[PDB]
Parts: sequence; structure tokens; C-alpha cells
Amino acid sequence: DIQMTQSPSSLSASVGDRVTITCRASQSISNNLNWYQQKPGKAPKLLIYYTSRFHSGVPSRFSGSGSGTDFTFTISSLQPEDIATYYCQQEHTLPYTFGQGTKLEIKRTVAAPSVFIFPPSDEQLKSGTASVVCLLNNFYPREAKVQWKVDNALQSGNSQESVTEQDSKDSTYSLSSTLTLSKADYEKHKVYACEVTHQGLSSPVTKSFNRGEC
Amino acid sequence: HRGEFSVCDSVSVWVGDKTTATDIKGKEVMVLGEVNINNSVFKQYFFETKCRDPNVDGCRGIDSKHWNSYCTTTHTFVKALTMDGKQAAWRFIRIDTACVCVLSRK
Amino acid sequence: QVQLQESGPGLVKPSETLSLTCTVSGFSLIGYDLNWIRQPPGKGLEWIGIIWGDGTTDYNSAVKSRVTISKDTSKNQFSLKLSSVTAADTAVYYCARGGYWYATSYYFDYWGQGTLVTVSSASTKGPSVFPLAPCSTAALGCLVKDYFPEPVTVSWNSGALTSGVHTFPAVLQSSGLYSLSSVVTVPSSNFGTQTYTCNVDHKPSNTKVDKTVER
Repeated sequence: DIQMTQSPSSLSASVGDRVTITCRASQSISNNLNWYQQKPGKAPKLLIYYTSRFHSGVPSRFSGSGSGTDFTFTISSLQPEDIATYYCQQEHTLPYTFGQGTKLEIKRTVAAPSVFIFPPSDEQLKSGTASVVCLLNNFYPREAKVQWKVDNALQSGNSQESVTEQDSKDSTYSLSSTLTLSKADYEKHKVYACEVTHQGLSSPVTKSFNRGEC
Repeated sequence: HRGEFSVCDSVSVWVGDKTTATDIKGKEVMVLGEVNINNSVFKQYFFETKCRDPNVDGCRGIDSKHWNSYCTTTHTFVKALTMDGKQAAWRFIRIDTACVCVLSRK
Repeated sequence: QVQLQESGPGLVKPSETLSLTCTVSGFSLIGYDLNWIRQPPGKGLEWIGIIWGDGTTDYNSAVKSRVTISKDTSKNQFSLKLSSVTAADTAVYYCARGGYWYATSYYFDYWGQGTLVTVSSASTKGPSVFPLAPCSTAALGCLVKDYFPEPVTVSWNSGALTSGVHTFPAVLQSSGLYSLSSVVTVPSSNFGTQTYTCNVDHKPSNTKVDKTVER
């Protein structure tokens, strides 16, 4: 089995930048190397075959190079749509093997989040559980802090958060935080607040509601 | 190695439904579905490459100012079990193998 | 014109046999090769096997004793059978057709969108869908709670609404059940006659939920 080692595993670069991904085979594969691009939630897409040959519908900004043990994939002018995991693939011998992938993200200007809070619905309350949701919309960078407060008591260990993959147009992220309580605990407090800290926010922003006014 | 594009677009496939082929003698011949060695029978398959429909983008990258050009399907000889008459025959048949650019003077 | 679509159950019990079919169109199954490639969650790609045009196979040594790849040209289908299944088999399985540039170069040119297969002793559970509405640039959404296994697909207005949509990765709860939110952002005064419906589909439990969210 031939082992493909890609470098770097991850990379952040600005729009317009030249990006270079490396692929290294354990044994010589001559020119029998293909490059795939896998966009978030999508199947891998063939870009380059036989080291440097373009497949259908591939941008002029992409290119491939190399021989034997050393191969390169270049993006001449990195664009927002290039957000993906790139994989090299050996076709010199069976079994076919891929490199571990190069996650490519975009360095963009600071974009502050737009914050929204959602109380639990009446139908979920019927079940005995309360889920309070906080949405952080289209921000950059990915790093963001969400503090849940319940009658000014800082909550910890009772929330889970999720972040979307980088958007292929504006290069921003979105995040949702779910605060989970029981109906009993939820019904014993008034103010539900979501405090957000981010580089785009001069001071943290708070979004809140008062239970019994929804 | 350095090549980004072909001057001629081609298509390469496995051919498993071949019934007729012109032999090396230039005569139409019937191609058998099965062949065999001392023990096992095999279904007859061939690998073929040919030009994509236009014959391309005139070939790509050709100096049009000096040359007229077109992509053309060239062939190879492959051995195949065929039928000449009553007897079975292991003969050389003509099959699609490539798509090449051919030039002509202006 | 070239289309590949994998199907199979999202949930297989450990030691049982995983069974996937790949339904195709646009090309002959006699003239093209089909490959099965898998991707464990958050991991790289792994080639499992091949069925060449002639009907001959070759399987990766790592899985070899458990693999069966066949094809039904009459049904435009390719099968994959993975016996004696373990949690190391939890992955998104892809069917990819091979393409050739002479006998010189080979590549996986056309891929299916992949089907997630989870190996667990746990039972399938359909989701509960709850509205995400403000208490008082407006946002709304759906909370798809307590489902197993993954995935869940979420669309808005039967796929007619795509701008402003964020469907977040599922989060695994303490209960071993998944939970996700899908949100849609709209301008403050775009309502009046505007209905927002999230179409939740959880194929493993065969649950389809159409939830209408009101202001």
C-alpha cells in the first residue's frame, strides 16, 4: 500500500492569495496522481488527473505539478468559493489511496455577529423540557463566546453549541447555542439572556426575553 | 507530467457487446461473445478510445493562421475469436484506439 | 446526463451485514467501472473496492474478507455488501464511477452524494420538531430534537427558500440522541402573506414533518 501524505493539514489564506498544497507518496507513482476537492456536505469532485490534466468545469486558477514522489496543487488567486478539503489520490497500484486532506479556509475582515434569542415553544414545555436557542449570524472570525444567564446567574455545563462551515460567498460563520433546562427549573426564573463576545463587538452584546411575555 | 490539456478530446470505454469488426484482410467478420483456454471460458472484452463528436474546440492550440486541422479516430489490431466461415478463428481485428490531430496546409 | 445515487439503511446492528445499492443513469454499466469509497465522520477517504466493465472485482485488503461488489445491468444498479460489521464501518459510503484517459490515466469522475451508515445496537428514533420564533432583519427556525441515527435533512418552503438558511451540524446529547436547528433570516417587513415551513426528513425512521412557524 502506497501512503499519501499531504501538507499542510489545514490552511487559512486571504482572497487573491496564491495557495500551495503538497502531496508526498511513500514509493514512486510516476504521474499516476489525481486531485479532488470536497466542499462542505458534498461528495469529492475531480479537478486534476494524471498530475496536471484538467477535468471538465475546473477554474483556470487551479493547476497541478509533480513527479514520482513529490506533487503540488496550486490556486493562483484564491476565491471565496474555494473553501473545501482537497485530497490527492494515487492510481499507480491497487489499493487506491488518498492523502489525509488539506482543509482550506479564508482569512476575511472582521464581521460582527447578528444575535437572536428564541424561547422554548409551548409544545416542548408540555413534554417537561425547555430548550432556549441563541443564534449568532454571519460573523468573522470563527471564535465567539456565548454566555447564558438566567436571572443574572451564569450558566455552565447545560448548553451545547454548533458552528456552520465557512460560507462560500461571504466567508463568514454562523453558530447556534442551545441551553437545556427542565420545565420545572425553567418556570422558576424570569429573565433568559444570551451574552455574546466577539472581535467585531466593541463591547459584548446581550439578547434577552422575559418568560411569560412570549 | 506538464500537459494540462489534449489538442484532441477523446473517450475511453470497455466494449463488451462487439458483434462485427473488419479483420487485417479488410473483410467484415463476425466477433464471438466467448473465448477459452484448456479450463475456463471468458466473455470477449476490448478497450476502446475514440474522438468525441466534433472531430474539437479544429484541434486545440493549433496555429490557425498557418494550418487547417481536425481530430481523427485511429485504430489498433487486437486478437479476437471470430468466425471466418464454418471454423472458429483467432484473428487480428481493427478497433478504435486513439484520437489524434491531423494537419493540412492553407 | 451522468447520475449516481446510493441508497441503503442508515442503521446496521454490529456483526450484521451492511447492504448498499448504487442506482445509475447516463452511461452503460458494461463500459464503465464502479468504485466504492467510504469516509468515516470527520475523517479521510478510503477506497474499498472496484467492479470493472467486464464484471471482475478487486477489494482493498483492509476489508477484503467482508466485501461483495456486484452489478445488475437490467436494473442499472451496483451493490456493496459488507459482512461482520463493526463501529469502524460507520461512514459515508460513496459510489464513484471510474473514468479513463487511454489506459494511461484513471480517475473517479462521477460520484454519488453519499449515504451515511451508522453501526449501533441502539434503536431508530424519529425527531420532534419545535418552532424557533422570537418572543417579541428577523429570524425564525425549527429545532429537530431527539433523533437517532444521523442524518436529518431540512428544507424551507419545499426547497423554494434557500437564501438566509443555516442548517447547523447536529449536536449529540447526553441521552445519545441528536438535536439540530435550522434557521432562516428574513427582512423585518417581508411577512403579511408569507408562510415559513421547514420540511424535516429523517429517512432512518421514515419520518417526514412539515412544520409551519408563525411570528
